[PDB]
Amino acid sequence: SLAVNLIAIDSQVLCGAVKWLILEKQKPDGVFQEDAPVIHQEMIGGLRNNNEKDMALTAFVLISLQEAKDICEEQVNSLPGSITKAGDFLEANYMNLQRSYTVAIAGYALAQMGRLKGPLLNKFLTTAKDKNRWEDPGKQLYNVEATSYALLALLQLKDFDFVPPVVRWLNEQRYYGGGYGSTQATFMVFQA
Repeated sequence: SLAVNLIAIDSQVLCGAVKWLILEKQKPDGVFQEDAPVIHQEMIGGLRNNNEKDMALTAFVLISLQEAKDICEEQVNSLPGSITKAGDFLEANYMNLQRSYTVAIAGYALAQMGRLKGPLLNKFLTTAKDKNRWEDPGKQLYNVEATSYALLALLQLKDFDFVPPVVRWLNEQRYYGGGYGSTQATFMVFQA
C-alpha cells in the first residue's frame, strides 16, 4: 500500500489479501487471531513479546487495512464493517494496557479513525516518558518502533505541539536502520 506510487501494484493481489483477513482471520468481536506464526520471529518486532498479543496483533492488522482503504473500497464491501469492529475492541480495552508499545501501536490504529479522545487520548500522552519517547524495559529496537507508531498517531490527530520533542529524540538516536531483526524498526522509523 505504501509502494503503490513507486511501482505497479496489482489491485487483485492487494485487495485479495485484505478480503481474506476480514472473512477468515477475524473474530466476531473484531479481534484478529494468529494461526501460523512466521518462522523468522525477529521481523515482527515488538509483537514477539507474548504480553497482550490480542491487542498488538489486532492493532497491527488494523493499520494495514486502513492504509489500503482508498485502494480497496469498491472491490471490498466488508471493509467498512470490519474497520469499525476492530476499533470497538481496541477502544474498550485501551485503558487496560501497561506496555508503552501496546499503547502506541493501538493509539495510531484508533487515531486514523479519529476514535482516540477522552481518557484514551490522555493515557496515550501520559504514557510517554519525559514526553519524547514510548519506551519499555527491554530491547531498544522495540522502543524505536513504538515511538514511530506514536509519532504517526500525533500526526494523524494533528498535535504539532507534542511532535517536536518526539522527533528530536528519534534523530538523536541516530538509527539508520538495518541489522538482524530490524524489519519493523526500520520500516516504521522512516515512515514516521
